Amino acid sequence: SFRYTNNLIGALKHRLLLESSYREIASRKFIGNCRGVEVVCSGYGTVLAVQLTDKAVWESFYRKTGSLDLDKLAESIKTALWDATRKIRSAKEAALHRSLSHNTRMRASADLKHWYEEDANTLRPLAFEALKHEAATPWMQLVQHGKKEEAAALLKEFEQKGNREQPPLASTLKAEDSNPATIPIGSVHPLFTPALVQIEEAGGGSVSNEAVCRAQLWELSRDEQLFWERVELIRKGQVASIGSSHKRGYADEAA
Amino acid sequence: HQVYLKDMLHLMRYPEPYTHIIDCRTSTQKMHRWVPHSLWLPRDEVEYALQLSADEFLDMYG
Amino acid sequence: MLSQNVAKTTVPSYYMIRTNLPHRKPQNQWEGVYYYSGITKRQRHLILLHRKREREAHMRSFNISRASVLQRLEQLSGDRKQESLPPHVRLDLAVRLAQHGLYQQATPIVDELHHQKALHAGHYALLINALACPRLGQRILHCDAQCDPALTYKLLGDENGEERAQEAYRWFDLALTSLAVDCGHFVPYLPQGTAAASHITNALMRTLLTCGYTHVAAIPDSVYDRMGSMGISPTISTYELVMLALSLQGNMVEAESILSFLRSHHSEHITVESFNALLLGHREARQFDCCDAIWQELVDRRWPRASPLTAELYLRSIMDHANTPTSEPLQSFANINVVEKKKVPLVLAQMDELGVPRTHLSRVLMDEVEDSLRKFQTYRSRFYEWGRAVKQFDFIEFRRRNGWLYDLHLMKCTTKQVGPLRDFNDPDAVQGAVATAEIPAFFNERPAWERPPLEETLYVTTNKERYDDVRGGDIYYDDTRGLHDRSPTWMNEVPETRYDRLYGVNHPDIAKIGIRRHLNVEYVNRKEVVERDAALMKKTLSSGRRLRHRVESSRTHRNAGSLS
Amino acid sequence: RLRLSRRTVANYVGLINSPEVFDDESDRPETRWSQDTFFRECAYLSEKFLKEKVSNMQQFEAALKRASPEAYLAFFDAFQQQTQTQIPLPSPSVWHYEGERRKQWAEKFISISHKAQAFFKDVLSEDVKKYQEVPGKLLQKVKPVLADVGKILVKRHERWLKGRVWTSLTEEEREAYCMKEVKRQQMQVEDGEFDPMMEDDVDDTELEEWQREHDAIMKLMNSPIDGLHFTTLELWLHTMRCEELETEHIYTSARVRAIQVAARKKLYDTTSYEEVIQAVVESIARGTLDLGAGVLRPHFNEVWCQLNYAKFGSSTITQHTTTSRRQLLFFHAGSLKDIAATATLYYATKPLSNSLDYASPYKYRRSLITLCSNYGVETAYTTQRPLL
Amino acid sequence: MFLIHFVHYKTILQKYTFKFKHIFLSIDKYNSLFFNISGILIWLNIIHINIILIKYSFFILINNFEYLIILIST
Repeated sequence: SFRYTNNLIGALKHRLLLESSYREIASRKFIGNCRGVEVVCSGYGTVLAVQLTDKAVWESFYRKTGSLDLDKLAESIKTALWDATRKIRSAKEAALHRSLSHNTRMRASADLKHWYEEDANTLRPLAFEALKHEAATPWMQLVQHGKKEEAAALLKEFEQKGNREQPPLASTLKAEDSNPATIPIGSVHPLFTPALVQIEEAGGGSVSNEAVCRAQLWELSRDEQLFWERVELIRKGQVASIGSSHKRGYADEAA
Repeated sequence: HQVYLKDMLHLMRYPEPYTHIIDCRTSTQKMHRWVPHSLWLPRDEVEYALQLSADEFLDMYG
Repeated sequence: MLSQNVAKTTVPSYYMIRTNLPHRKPQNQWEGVYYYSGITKRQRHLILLHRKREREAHMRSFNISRASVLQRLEQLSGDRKQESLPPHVRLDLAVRLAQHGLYQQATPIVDELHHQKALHAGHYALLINALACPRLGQRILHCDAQCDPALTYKLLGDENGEERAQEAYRWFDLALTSLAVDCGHFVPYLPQGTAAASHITNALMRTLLTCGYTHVAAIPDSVYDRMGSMGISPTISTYELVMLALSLQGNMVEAESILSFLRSHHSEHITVESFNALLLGHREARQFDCCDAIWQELVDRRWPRASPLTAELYLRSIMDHANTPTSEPLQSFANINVVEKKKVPLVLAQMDELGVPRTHLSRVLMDEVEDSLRKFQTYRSRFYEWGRAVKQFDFIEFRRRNGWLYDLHLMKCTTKQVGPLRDFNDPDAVQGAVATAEIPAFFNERPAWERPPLEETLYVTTNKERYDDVRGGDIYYDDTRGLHDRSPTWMNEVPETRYDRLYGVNHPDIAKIGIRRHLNVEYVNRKEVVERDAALMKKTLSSGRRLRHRVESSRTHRNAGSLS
Repeated sequence: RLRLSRRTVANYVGLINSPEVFDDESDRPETRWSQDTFFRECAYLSEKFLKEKVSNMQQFEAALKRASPEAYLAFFDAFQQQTQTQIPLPSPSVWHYEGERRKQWAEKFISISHKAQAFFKDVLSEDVKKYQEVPGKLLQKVKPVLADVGKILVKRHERWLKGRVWTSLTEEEREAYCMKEVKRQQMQVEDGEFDPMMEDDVDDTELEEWQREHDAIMKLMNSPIDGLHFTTLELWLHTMRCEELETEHIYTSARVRAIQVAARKKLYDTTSYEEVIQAVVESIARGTLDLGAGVLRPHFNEVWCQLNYAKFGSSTITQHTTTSRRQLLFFHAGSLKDIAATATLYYATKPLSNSLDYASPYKYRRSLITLCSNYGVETAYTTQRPLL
Repeated sequence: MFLIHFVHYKTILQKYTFKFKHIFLSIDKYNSLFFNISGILIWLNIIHINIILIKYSFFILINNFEYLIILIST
């Protein structure tokens, strides 16, 4: 009994945590370093800066009067970037792991596959999706992450009035949006976003009782009528085949 | 195993896709309302009904 | 009502007077005294609730102190502003942040300190040690890991373990640079030779334990090798960290090897934490006899002194042992391994001889232990009174209200007898029973391929007594009916149905009497479709061949006939 | 479904000898009313209870609209088919209301609908005959009156409002006002007074102002329009209040009253009061007048639909059939267009009316099926709309 | 409304097996050693001896419950 609701609650606890994690990692810096070289990536894996720390120390390593290696330099850049990226991926997987280890409903179904079915490749933020999320305007980022309130606000103020270190998303996504309490239902399970958007309120991120009840009430109406149609026919079939509207009782209805 | 009134109201407002509520009321003369999301298999037919194939059952009870 | 409530006496008659048949069962020597070890629903609930509340208390504490550190950070960043704080303030902040697991925020602070050369020997060791989050470790230990020390390492690995590891390595290199600066005979081995270098290396290891599997595995392999390569001499805590690593991995041979080497060359320096390491390790590899051997040894040499952590690890290993099942061969009578719990009141006694206070044991473990106690421990007081009949029969009454009478001696009446096995050496020899024993039916029961398939599910069986007088033969019989059995007259015994006019018809068209065909507007009948397509795959074999027309072969060309 | 309502057809169901084609007596255009099964039943039951002999569907429904409270009640006691098509519709409160409530309802209603039927038979029939050439003319004559009644009504709503805008009010005050207005409608239906004095205003300032208004309005209602013999008050009494009394169980019940309140509230939320009054005025002023079966048939504005939402969209609905007397809960109107569709089917399928052919059972069947297919299409549209 | 028609996948995989013995598999029965009876002596009112096989008897049972009975080489 209640297998479906309970398994569902488990699964959505999982989703909320992966989502909250996505929003933490997305706005954040990751620094790879190799030999004096600091590559700085956003959570989305996008290279923000390529710097040399301690020019005093490291400059003669690459020569410069000496001519630059550009081979050593290339390898160390490559390596630094790889390091940063690997930090990102590990952060994602970490989030996944904390979730699995604390989620008892998902533990109930005994599945080793829960641990492998979503990994660094699979989880968000996705690197090949960086552009559309990062290159986006502050307004666009707001609507992308499902904050309709602040996006509408920003839009009205937009009309009426008409190497840097920081991930482009640390503007729109602040600390408080890591709270899984805040995450709108539209955004929770990205795979299904276009369907789960209709459960949502027209302006507010929170689910609308009215819309959902409307939707249910429609189907209930239809299904009620179907029920009586079928009852009608089954009864008429009974009376037809039996020949009369009467039936025997059971041997036990004598007492 | 039992299912109590609480479970019943809960399942009225929050149905599960693969939970079926099956109405067993036998006489049509006595049944004036419809338990939400229910279906009608009257008790008298059950022994037969449950021995139909998926298709045949579909044809007999709709 | 209850079907195990069963006549133990015969109908009153003179046959009780005139015969030497005994009026009660003889006592069963091997059935233990019934006694009370067990708890209520209510009590279990009370424990769970209470436990939860302590968990919350701890989590609350952690949130308060974390919030405090973060406020100190925001205040020192914004309010101090342009005026530069003295190095020690920043350093303290960095350490306090890292300890709550905010390494991200500690990183820039540390960078800026190292750039200003405000850090010296021990300071680095201080930071690197702080990367192991041991204010977070506290919280994890109490809430999540349920007070188990090994689990705490494993779970700590899931808090951004990879990034903390990478930071630790980085800061370690920073540190070695700073040291080489501070030292500027032994010019060539001056940096590695210094005690400071050893201290720092230890810090690095102690932190790597706290990250994931990968890094833990890297301590006894690369870090220790690199330490040998570098020329840095180890300290006892170096070896105990390497042992703890090996043992989290479950590598017992190597852990024990290191301890052996220590014992042999460095013995006077061995702390308790190597025994702790080994205990934790053997428990992980699930070797409980070794877990025992090492504790008994540690009781013999009474130095180093066992710590509450030691006692905790050993006791845990015992509970673990006690709850493992055996395979099916040994599972027929009971779960054997419970006997292990009976070690416990001996271990507790030793803990008093050793001065290990028994009230430093986790709440969790002390619940399991207290349970273990109430199973096997009793005092000389209780023992004089525990066999009273009132208490034996009260235990029976309890079992009766929970409907489990099967095992109790007084309260079960065995009925079924198992006949002898025939010999083809003779039908003639008449066998007779020399002795009789009550033994469980699973010893000899008809082999599974001889008896009908699942009996419990498809047959309802009741063993009952004949009412009529039985001249000879057995006074009990098995009334077995099938689960699905019905009166041969059933169709008359039940109201009429719309099915009845299908009577005695092997393949009815239920599609025709059915309601779907009227209800649906379109009504595709699924069985005409498949007929149509088989009818179509009949037409593919109905192919005739059209008559071909040969031409005349020639050697020199091809002949072309045309329609005429 | 029309077929499966009848006994004949329902004795081919769930048999192995059934004629799959499944035609009925009414599917052949030659058939005469006497060969028809359903009508045979109606005829029999009209003899036994109504105590009239009837050869046509026309004569039958005519006969039933003549009847006397006892005869009526006895008839609908022996008669089990309220709904042939099983399309959910409102119904005369005969099929709600068990027992004593039933009896006394019928006692009130049949007196009133006899008066109305007389009114239609002569007074209206003449004035519909005069203007027959140009449709809409008759009610356009009545529009200038209702306009002014409207202006007074508005003025009253505004003096209650006291300068504060409807949207700024607390939901408690709003719900209070709506409950007031709905209770007012209940008194209008039951007591047949166009503007009943209510307990909510006992105030002397209000008694004076509200008396000036009640009298201006009753003066405008009672005042004869020149082109037409009948007074506006008579038109509202016999065309509207009659039909809303036929369905009286919708006003009587507290549950349904609550639904109606919610609907009023939602209506006043989006629309101003002037626009809602003007829109109602237009719902009558456009209209249609059916000589057969009374029923001034409104235009079905969005406003009209919202005011009547409880009647056509809620679970007020009840179906009696040979098989079961049941009650739809969970019956629902998705949109307002849905309601317009249901109310269209309701008025059109009302007893004898211009949209049904009583000539032959075949022609009858065709008219009914045409109306149902109509309703159905509107329903499919309503289904696709929100998504497409 | 309906946009689509689909074929209903389900994963019916049983991959786990939990079978639990019903209680009556472990219930007791009465089992007995069994040797070939070489002789029997009964006495209640009057003594009666039956001898099936005459051999030196290696074991002897005595049983008093209703009638005195002695099962020889039993």
